Amino acid sequence: GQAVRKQLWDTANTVKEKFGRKLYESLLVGSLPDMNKMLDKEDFTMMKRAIFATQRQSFPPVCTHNMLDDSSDPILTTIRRIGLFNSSADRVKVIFHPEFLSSTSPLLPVDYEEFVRGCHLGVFPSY
Amino acid sequence: GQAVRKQLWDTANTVKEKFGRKLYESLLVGSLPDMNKMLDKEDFTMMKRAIFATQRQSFPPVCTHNMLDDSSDPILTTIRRIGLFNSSADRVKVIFHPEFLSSTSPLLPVDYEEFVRGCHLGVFPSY
Amino acid sequence: FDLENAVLFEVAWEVANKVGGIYTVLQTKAKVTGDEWGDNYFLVGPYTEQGVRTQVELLEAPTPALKRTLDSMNSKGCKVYFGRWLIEGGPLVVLLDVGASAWALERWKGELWDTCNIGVPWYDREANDAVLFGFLTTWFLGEFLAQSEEKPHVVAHFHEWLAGVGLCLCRARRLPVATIFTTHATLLGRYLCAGAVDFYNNLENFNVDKEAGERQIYHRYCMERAAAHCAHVFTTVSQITAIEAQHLLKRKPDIVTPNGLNVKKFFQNLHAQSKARIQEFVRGHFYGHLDFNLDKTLYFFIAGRYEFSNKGADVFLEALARLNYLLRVNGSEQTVVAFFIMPARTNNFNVETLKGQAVRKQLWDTANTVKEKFGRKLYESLLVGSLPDMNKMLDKEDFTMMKRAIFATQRQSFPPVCTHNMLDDSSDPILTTIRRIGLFNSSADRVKVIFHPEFLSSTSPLLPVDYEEFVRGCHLGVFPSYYEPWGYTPAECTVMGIPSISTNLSGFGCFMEEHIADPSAYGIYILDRRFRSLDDSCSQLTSFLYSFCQQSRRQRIIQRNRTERLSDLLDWKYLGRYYMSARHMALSKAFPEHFTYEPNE
Amino acid sequence: FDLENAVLFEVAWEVANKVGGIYTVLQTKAKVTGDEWGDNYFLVGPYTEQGVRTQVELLEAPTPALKRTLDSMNSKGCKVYFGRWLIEGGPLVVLLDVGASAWALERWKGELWDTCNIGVPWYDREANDAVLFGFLTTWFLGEFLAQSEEKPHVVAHFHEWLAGVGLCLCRARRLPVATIFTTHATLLGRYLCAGAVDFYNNLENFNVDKEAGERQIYHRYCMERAAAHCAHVFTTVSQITAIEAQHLLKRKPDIVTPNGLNVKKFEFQNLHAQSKARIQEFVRGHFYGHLDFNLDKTLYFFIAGRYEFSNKGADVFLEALARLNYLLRVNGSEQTVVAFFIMPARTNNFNVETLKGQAVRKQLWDTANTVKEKFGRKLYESLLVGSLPDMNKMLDKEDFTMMKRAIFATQRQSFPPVCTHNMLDDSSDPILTTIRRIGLFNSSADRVKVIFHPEFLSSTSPLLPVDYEEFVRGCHLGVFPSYYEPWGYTPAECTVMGIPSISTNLSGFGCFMEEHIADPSAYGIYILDRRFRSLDDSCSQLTSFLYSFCQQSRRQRIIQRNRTERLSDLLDWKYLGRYYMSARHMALSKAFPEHFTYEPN
Amino acid sequence: PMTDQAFVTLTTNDAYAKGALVLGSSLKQHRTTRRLVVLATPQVSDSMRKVLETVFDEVIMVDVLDSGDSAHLTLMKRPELGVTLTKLHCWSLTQYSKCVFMDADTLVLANIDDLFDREELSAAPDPGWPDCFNSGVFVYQPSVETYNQLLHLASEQGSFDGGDQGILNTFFSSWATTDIRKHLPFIYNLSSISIFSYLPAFKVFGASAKVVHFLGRVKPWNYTYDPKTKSVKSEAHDPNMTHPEFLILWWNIFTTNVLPLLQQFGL
Repeated sequence: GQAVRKQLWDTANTVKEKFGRKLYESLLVGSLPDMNKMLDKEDFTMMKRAIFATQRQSFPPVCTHNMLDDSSDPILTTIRRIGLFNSSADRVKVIFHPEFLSSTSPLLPVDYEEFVRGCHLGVFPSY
Repeated sequence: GQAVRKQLWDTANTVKEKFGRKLYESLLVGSLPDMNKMLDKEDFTMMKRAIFATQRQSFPPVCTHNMLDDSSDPILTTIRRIGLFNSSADRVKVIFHPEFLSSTSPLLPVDYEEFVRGCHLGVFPSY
Repeated sequence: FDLENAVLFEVAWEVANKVGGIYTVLQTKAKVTGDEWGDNYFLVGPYTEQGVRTQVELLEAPTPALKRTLDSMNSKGCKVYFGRWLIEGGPLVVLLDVGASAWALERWKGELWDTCNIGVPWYDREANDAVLFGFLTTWFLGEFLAQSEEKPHVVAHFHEWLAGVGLCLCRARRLPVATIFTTHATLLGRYLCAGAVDFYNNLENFNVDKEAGERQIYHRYCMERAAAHCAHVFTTVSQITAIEAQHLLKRKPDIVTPNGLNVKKFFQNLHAQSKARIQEFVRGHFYGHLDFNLDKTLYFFIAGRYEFSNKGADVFLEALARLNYLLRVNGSEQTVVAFFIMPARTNNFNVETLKGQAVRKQLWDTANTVKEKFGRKLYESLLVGSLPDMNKMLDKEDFTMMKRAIFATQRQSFPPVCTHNMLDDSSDPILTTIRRIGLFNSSADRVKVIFHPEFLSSTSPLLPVDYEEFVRGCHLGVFPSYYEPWGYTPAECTVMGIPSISTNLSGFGCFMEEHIADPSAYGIYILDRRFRSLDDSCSQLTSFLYSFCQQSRRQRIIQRNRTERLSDLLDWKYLGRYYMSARHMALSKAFPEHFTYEPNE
Repeated sequence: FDLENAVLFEVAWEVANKVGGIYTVLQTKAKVTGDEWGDNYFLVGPYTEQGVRTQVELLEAPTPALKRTLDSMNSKGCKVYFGRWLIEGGPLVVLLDVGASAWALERWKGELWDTCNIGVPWYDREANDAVLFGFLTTWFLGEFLAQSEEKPHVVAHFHEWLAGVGLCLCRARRLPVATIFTTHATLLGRYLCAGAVDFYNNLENFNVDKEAGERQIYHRYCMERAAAHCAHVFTTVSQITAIEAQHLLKRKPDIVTPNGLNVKKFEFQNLHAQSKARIQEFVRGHFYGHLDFNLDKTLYFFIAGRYEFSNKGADVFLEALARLNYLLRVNGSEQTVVAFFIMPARTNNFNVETLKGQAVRKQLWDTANTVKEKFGRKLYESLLVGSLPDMNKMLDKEDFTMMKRAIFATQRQSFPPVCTHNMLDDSSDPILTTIRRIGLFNSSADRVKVIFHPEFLSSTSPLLPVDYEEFVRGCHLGVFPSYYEPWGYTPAECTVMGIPSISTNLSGFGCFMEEHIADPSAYGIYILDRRFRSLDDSCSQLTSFLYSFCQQSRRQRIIQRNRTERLSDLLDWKYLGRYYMSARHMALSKAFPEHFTYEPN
Repeated sequence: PMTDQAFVTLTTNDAYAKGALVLGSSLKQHRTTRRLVVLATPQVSDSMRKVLETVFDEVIMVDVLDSGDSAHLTLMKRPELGVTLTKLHCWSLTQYSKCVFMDADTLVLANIDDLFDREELSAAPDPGWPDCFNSGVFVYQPSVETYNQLLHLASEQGSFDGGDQGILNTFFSSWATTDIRKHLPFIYNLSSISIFSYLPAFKVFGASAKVVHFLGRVKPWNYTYDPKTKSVKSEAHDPNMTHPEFLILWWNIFTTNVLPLLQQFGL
């Protein structure tokens, strides 16, 4: 999933740069950009691959790291039981990240401090 | 002239970045960008102003520097006599830079060696 | 050059499915061949569900001729799909399905026996599937010619033994097709090089029929030899492959068509940034044993699959030990760091390696925080007009952070040779050799070996560096391979500024020798394993490595820049000419009368 | 409350051309009025070539009825254009040209005299232009009604004095369109304030006719008063403007419609800090060598808008600053007040001293960063070896000299300049004269430092290249002790941003805030009661406000800022949309009530 | 509505204020869409500067004796060029993207908003040396840079004629050869000396005159007008009076549309 996000971003950058050049050339001539002529045939093949990449039928995962024992995990067992499988219909999607968040990790590069700062609310109910 | 080039490049960057985001967002949903909708009304105004800046009917100057003594200048007198006034019709455009090319200078901020490397040919009909 | 009514059909097993390196070749050949053959460029290939889903767009036939052809085949109990491969140049791909035609495999095998007397055993999947592919490709070509009433002239460039069945059948059906076969690597060559003690010199001595039979790969051999004999033009990837082909496949390559690489890999700024990142990794890995000067330090690397014999990593490892001895005995400030980036069974980053990178992080963080604080205090002091009191600028608060940082650095144990803890350590050829050679990264050693068992990737926690970026940092790349048909890895290096030592047994090396009279000046050193003994070759490598080491900064810069100019020789633009010749020669060999089908050479 | 067939035509001189603040109102009113009137929202405004290209995309008529109207107008020697303004809400705009004055002299003007017994002098451009505009608008709407199926409800909203000629004619020609006339300012009011000694209290006493005549502005006044009398519903921007209208125009406003702004201006507490940093950098630069003031304790107060000494009550602010200086001096405070007067004047480029000071700040920063970087490298290298930093030796001789030059460049010299740009007339500048008299000369002893920037702050400018909005966000407080401001566009912007802003009873925004907020002070908008106090007592009141702000706790000030961010909703078009909708409904009710009658809100 | 573009003019005294009043009036009569911004030296009386305040949109004040003025240092180098340095302040008017400068001894005969079509320093070929541009009427574009360069030239090399024409011709030498679009038709800046010196052309191309420029020592305001006869004081041959309409059309415009404005403000 993170790799496809990378691919989509990379495709965006390649097409964006090409648009940049063509727009800059067109603006220099003194003509407003001709939409539908900006994108070259290669750019369509690049983007068509990207759109093909961003296709899934399986509902998005509820746990970023694979569990040693998925059945055992109390959090994961409940995520199933409660009826949160992160379906398209669900308005609440649960992402259980088992590893202590670290800067080094490819997914969510933020350190615990920065991830805490990003979140809107911190729900910590404690017995 | 150099400033307008800068403005057009900056504008192209701003529009490029906005296209970048909109393309990335469009790709993330799984659809090839709808080209007409990519550019917002806000940019159409920025780009329209940019193409308004480009508009000129006056031929680009034959020198790059305002000369303290203009009329005397042998090069300029000859350029006028020869008829190379950088007219639209002319295939030969003469640009006289009366200062040693320097890193400090705003235009062509390349030192002599780098400028020499860029040119296709060097004509030195020394007497 | 009269290709108006010629149709190019580059039958291949890797047309959509990335089985191997051949895949990169096709994906890169497609752009240039695209211009030459226009929309007549078709890449017949095997059908993979994953392939069509991600890389193949589905479109309708551009010319009606094929619509009938695809329809007839689709209606006859077979599945064929036409689409645009979404790779650069948008080459139209007809993907035959080798699962859907399973029903007729027994029929196809029967025909093969009568036609080419090449049985394929029941067990082998790679060939059984190839026979299906070959028969289906022959069928496609036959159907195309039949349904297209104005009959064109078709040139079918089969690119491996897997597509070889097609050429055999096509020639026998006597379809009006100019057929080119290509052996990207001789089948027997891979088995013989590892299996036999002296594969290269005994090439003449080896009896192919005997040898292949012994390895139970005979059917696969027979098909590859049959295709070569049958093919109107037989081509090979490299001159070294040609030598193998003459003595093993038994038909001399008509043309040598090198597997060039599209130069979209493409500078000094990038080199510097990459070297800095590499330097930071080194700083981290050595964890307080950083007694060497890093500015003088040189990085050498070997990449590819983890083949000890094939990539001749033993030569590099022995030669590093000799370089160590020479550097230590002579006066050396310069220290060599050799990075063996070869895939292995890694479990996780070794404790020391991970910890080492963390201390680099800590020292960087501590230094940055103190630096920032000093900067602010300096700026404030300068604003007042008072020259900074150096002693006062660092607070007691800083001297605690820095003291902790210095306390972290202290280590006793020499930095590890391998970055990842291996699942199996004893067996690992690289590690065994490192131990034998004596390179334990001891303080005294001038050559320090860092074996990275995982292909360098952005994902990796220690080093989020892509192979490309790491390559751009290292000073030299050493690839003393024994059996590389075309070193893809050395070619990539050369396209990047990096000077690369290659062998006279590698495709890239032999190709460079053939194309440049004085190889050394341009940064590609050609270690001669072909006529030299193993030990003498090692000594030759040591000499090369030492020569590179004993090179002043400015001279090294020249070497690397000369390497960048050798990029054009590898690029498909130039290198496309060799295949274009092969097609034109194929067109000339068969149906000679028609059009302008005559060979210049 | 349903407008079945009503068509809204907001007629104004600033519909596409940014002459004045009215233009911002329309550009901002357009979105909300867009929703209420749908596609029946038409803006009638002057054609400007530059305006049309940058802001307007030309369009074709939505309505066949409209097409007829456009064609008829085009036919009879008028060059009306129709298009979509690219501002939010995409309103349809009919931009008629005032350059098509084919018969305006002695035909249109002639007609006006017969109809309204009013004449326009040859010399006045604005009045002459307005007669052209007014006659054309009256013609357009009259023609539209005639050519289309008769819409009993069409609502024409005239938004300024010079659009009011149209309203006079429309009602006089007995056309059924409902007319709303809105005076964003009183024409006579602007001249009478400043021009007379005591405009505000003597409002009732003034013989408007005499005063108007005396100023050779009589024609303009007559037009404004005529429009007011003519409109069925008369609106005014503020309650203070209403009081002026009651006496000057001799007509009470039927409804008072406050101007509004967008809420699109903006944790998002970065901006106060980021902007303050940018501001703080300028201060450091400007005051180099006199930097004994605590730069975290320093508070920045600003007055902006156009340049009017009396109207924006810059004199009151300056006098109050002198009193604040005395208070801060007598009772020792770490806090220092820096007052920025960002009022545009005609001046030369940045003063030598100011530019040099900024350059010295740049040099000091550059020196600090370079020395910081070198410390960074040496510290990092020292830590990596595993040794103490040794701070004494970390800085090299080379940096010691660079810093020595830096400390020399920051020589105290003379007291820092009061004005960033040297004024064309420094001697007579109303601000500079007062600053000198009051005694604020940026002396080392003074706790109040005045920096007058006579150019509108812009990104292009070399020194403080900060856009007005960003500068406003950085300042702690904004002081706008306005005397005549009909509506405070400047104070309004500040409050929407969350900057606490002094306003006055005499300012329209001030009066509005008093009416809508029970305690002005608590929500961070201070009200000065300049209407019911003498000038000196008002100054003393401002000093009290300024001093209170200065003596606010850091935490208290933070709270105050956050409170202001709630007051944005009072000025948002969503809420203020109610007042104009009321005016429009009242218009329909006043004349021809039978079709649509709505009871008062 | 064209707030971006202006006709500029320079009044150095009350005498040249009457000229400016007539020019301004003539631009209004021919229905310019563009703002008429005068420039007045301190020398123009307060009472006159109210009349100039009525007719002309912005009487921007330029004084080269004030030490705050941008040209003051230059004036100390070139004390003979006070008038010229004042005129050159036309380039300081950066509130406008393009302007037409017109000397106060010009009179407009038809709408010339098409002058705004032309680019920087498009001026009529000067009578006499036809390689210099009569700086009476020149389209031009305001700029601080251009202005500073002009002041530099004024200090460094001054002017050949010790006047605006010289300082402008040296700086914009390109006009003579570079482009013909920069040449304005003589009818846009018709010096009367042309009607006198070369009457035959005027007879043929004079009808089309768009701007008349009153050259020679005796300016239009100096003449005596008897409205009863509608005839100017007739001297011996004066260039202006070669055409008894161009000057008559000055005097009429004055009498009709200025004496009213003048009397109101106390002249």
